[PDB]
Amino acid sequence: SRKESYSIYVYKVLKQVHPDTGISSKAMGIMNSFVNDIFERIAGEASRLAHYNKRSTITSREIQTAVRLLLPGELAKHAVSEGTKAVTKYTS
Amino acid sequence: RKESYSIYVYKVLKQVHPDTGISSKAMGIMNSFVNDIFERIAGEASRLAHYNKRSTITSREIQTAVRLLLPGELAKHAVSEGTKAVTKYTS
Amino acid sequence: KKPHRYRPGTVALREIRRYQKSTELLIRKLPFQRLVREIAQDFKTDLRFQSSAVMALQEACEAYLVGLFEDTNLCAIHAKRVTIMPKDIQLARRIRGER
Amino acid sequence: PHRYRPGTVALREIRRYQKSTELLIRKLPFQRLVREIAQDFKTDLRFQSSAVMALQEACEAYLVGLFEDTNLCAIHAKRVTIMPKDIQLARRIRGE
Amino acid sequence: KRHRKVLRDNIQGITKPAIRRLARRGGVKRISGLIYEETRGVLKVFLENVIRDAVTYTEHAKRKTVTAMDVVYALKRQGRTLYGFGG
Amino acid sequence: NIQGITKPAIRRLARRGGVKRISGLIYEETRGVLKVFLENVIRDAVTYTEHAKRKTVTAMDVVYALKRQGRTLYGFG
Amino acid sequence: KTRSSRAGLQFPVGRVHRLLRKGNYSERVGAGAPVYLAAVLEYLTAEILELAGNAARDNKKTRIIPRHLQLAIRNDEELNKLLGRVTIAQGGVLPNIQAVLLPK
Amino acid sequence: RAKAKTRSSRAGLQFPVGRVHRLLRKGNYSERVGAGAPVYLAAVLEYLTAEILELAGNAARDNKKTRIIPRHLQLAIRNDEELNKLLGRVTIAQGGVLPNIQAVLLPK
DNA sequence: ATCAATATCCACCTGCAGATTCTACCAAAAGTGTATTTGGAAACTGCTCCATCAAAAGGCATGTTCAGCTGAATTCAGCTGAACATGCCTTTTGATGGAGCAGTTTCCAAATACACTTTTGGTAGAATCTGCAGGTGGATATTGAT
DNA sequence: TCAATATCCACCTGCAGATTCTACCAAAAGTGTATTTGGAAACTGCTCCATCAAAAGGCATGTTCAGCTGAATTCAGCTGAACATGCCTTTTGATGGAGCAGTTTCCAAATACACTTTTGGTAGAATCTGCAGGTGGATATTGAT
Ligand SMILES: [Cl-]
Ligand SMILES: [Cl-]
Ligand SMILES: [Cl-]
Ligand SMILES: [Cl-]
Ligand SMILES: [Mn+2]
Ligand SMILES: [Mn+2]
Ligand SMILES: [Mn+2]
Ligand SMILES: [Mn+2]
Ligand SMILES: [Mn+2]
Ligand SMILES: [Mn+2]
Ligand SMILES: [Mn+2]
Ligand SMILES: [Mn+2]
Ligand SMILES: [Mn+2]
Ligand SMILES: [Mn+2]
Repeated sequence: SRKESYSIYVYKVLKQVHPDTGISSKAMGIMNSFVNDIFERIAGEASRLAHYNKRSTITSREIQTAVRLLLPGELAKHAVSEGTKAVTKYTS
Repeated sequence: RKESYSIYVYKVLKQVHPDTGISSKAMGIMNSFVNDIFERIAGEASRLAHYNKRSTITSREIQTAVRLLLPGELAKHAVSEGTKAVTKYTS
Repeated sequence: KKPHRYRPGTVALREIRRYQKSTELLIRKLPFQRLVREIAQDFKTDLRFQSSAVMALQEACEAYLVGLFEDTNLCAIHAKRVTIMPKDIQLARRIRGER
Repeated sequence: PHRYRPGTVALREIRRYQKSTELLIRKLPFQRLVREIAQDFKTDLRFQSSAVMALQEACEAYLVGLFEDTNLCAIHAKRVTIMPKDIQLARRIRGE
Repeated sequence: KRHRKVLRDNIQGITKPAIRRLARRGGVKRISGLIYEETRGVLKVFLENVIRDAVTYTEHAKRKTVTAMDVVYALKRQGRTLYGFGG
Repeated sequence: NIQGITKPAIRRLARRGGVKRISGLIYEETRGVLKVFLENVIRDAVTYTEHAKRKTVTAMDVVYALKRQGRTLYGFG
Repeated sequence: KTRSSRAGLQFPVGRVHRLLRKGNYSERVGAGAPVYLAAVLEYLTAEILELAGNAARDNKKTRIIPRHLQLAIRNDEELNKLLGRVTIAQGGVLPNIQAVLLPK
Repeated sequence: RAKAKTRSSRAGLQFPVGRVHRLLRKGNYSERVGAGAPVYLAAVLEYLTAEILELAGNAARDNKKTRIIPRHLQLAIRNDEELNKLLGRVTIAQGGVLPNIQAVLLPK
């Protein structure tokens, strides 16, 4: 009986932003719901993007455009900044 | 090239109203309609298969998706037609 | 010394502050559960429920009703009333696209 | 000389425009507006004709529906005249 | 083989004071007497719609137990995404 | 350019919406509302345009924007 | 021999099958799935065209136009429900005036 | 063979790039997936998680609590215009609502 | 509570412009003949949770009383918004170039797929650890009074 | 101003829930080979954009007044506040066993691939439907009794 979740990563992030703060199990469940939800939205939009443009590959470009479509304003700008930085660091 | 459902829509139209035609705009709306419902049903079927850890979309997923997406009598008649069509096809 | 009495509305407002401060479910657990099971049984007999499934349904229902009461309240106030009435609910739901 | 009472011609116009389907905003100013708004998102843009027509059909459908809800809000308040607060109530309840 | 007492008229379990509490959280100060029955009808419809879809998923999965995920999926496909009940 | 959406046009839209009487303040309000709507849709449309590496907004760009905003449009595919 | 002919359909079973295979819906597609789907789509098309044809005939037109489609759809409770968040271009709206706005 | 380095570490991330890649592969989104796509996605998911947790932590401390509960998530989300927009059709279980009484309802 | 006068709506008309239907050519898509693999159903079986009940304590639902205050009904006029006439300018409609883009096609370097082998981060369960729920009690702030 | 009441605000500790610890192993990472694809280069028409021009009809403006909205006012009956009563919910735990998951096996059903046959998209020709205006009767409105 092995069940995967985003709990440990959410917790690592939590320790990054609020070092002396914890989180209840219920709240962690809401965070896991959140990550899965956004995963689905972004991946789905990217899939649609690739399809519309007759591409068989979802690339970081599709992810980025999906992010711009789905996220409001500054949230979108900040997210794009994080993703871009991560991809360029990964490439090096 | 550039695909549409126009000829099939026209065949159906000829079935239900033999002496009735259809404008270009109206045909465009019918094509939009068919693509829309296709996407709704196929998408729900995809999720149904995923939720149940199945790699195959079968007529059962289509049927369940139809039951989820269509209201009342439309759902019942659609289920009837799909089942009938699959039964006629199989033999 | 005539007994104490708060004027109509004071306790209501107090209750608003109280329940907007908190998060506990406002419908009784067991009666809601009975409701869910009755309704589900009229779709398929002999169904069972995960505990968290019924709790999920209750969270969804109460969130839905609370939001509906917000919109209903706005409709009542729009009509220069302070009392919500069925027509307020019906307007809110008509504009929501529920009706 | 003849004069219709306030409301008679309004009702006539309602019947007239609910009977028909033609676009109700003028083509050129709408197009001008669309290009102006678009410029603040991306430079050097062009538009397909049908893209502008698509935007106009969508916009007019949106406004007509909003006016339906707005009207319901006005009537709710025992008025027959729509006011900005009616629009604002409708848009708040829509989740806009 | 020892079934529960048959469930009937349970919508009345959504009591007047419960509906009042929900309305209070919704910011409502005063409530017409006819609201309560109205609320019940509305709630029942909502519940019916959700549970119908939920049960459909349950039936598709060939299960006899409605799961939290069945409900979550029903809600999601009804545009009322619920957080907290996955896994 | 928003003032190009004239008072009689807004009146015609309201008539189709079933409105019999109209406050003078409606028109400006309507314009603001229209602008917001347009902005949102167009913002998404152009995003699609940019993803396709095009300089021309297509009918499909608009249709996809509208669809993803829950305002599905038939007739322009 | 075509699959549509074997299924008693006008809508294209082969095309629907290909669109399912290439739509990134699932890794595999059963043989009956595109038949069922094509049948459902054809049914709904037939229902809408039936009513729209009627509206066209009332308007003494031999051709169905978007207006007739809108009239057909909005005047049918279940079709209107199915297409609740859909805009039919050049469809207009149903004639409808609130009673309070009328004289007397 | 070279010593194992994880893609998350290579990308400077906390969220799991490998896992995200697998989920993209098996979610039937496309036939092929670029090397940068799961990195980008993981980075975005991580960032958004960070923004919500930041605000929720703030609320928790405002309430003199050291542990984040659903209430804090709801406060954080609804009091932030863009998060509120993003999660506009989402229910936070045990979140409650923002305190808000219409002015006309208050005594004179 | 009808009438006479008047204005607008709504079929119905014809002629012919143009929108739709018909046609024919031809890549592209579906079909087909075979071969081969595999997803998932069937049959098990273990072992979680789920259904139902039980007791007891007290939180909360119900029914009652009654009066404050709200919704509903009504009155009235000021000023807004409708209707209509008038004449100006913005949009519509049409012509003409041509520059900018879409939209295609070819071919390798680069990217991704996927299998095998190997390693480690992630998980479940156990062991620690510790907020905060309630329980207490007093300060402070609000309320409604006669 | 007070009496009455509710809410606010520290303070306290124990234990239910949260975090950390441990160690096995599922799945990610390294590596190598096979297969797909992105883009730079070189094209070709084809939609738009820019520009010019006339003229039509839609809009802007000003006037008059009808009637709608908002304010003021009055009242009766409904809903909120308070209280007793006692029901049934909540909490905690027992007892069976229904029904999920977990494994293993093996065909019916699906994919793969090479090649032919059939079909649907496209643009111009051939048909034939609407529509642009114009008529006359139906219908509806207005002002006067
Ligand atoms: Cl099948
Ligand atoms: Cl009412
Ligand atoms: Cl206003
Ligand atoms: Cl990539
Ligand atoms: Mn029953
Ligand atoms: Mn197998
Ligand atoms: Mn009042
Ligand atoms: Mn006057
Ligand atoms: Mn390790
Ligand atoms: Mn406490
Ligand atoms: Mn192993
Ligand atoms: Mn082979
Ligand atoms: Mn053919
Ligand atoms: Mn005419």
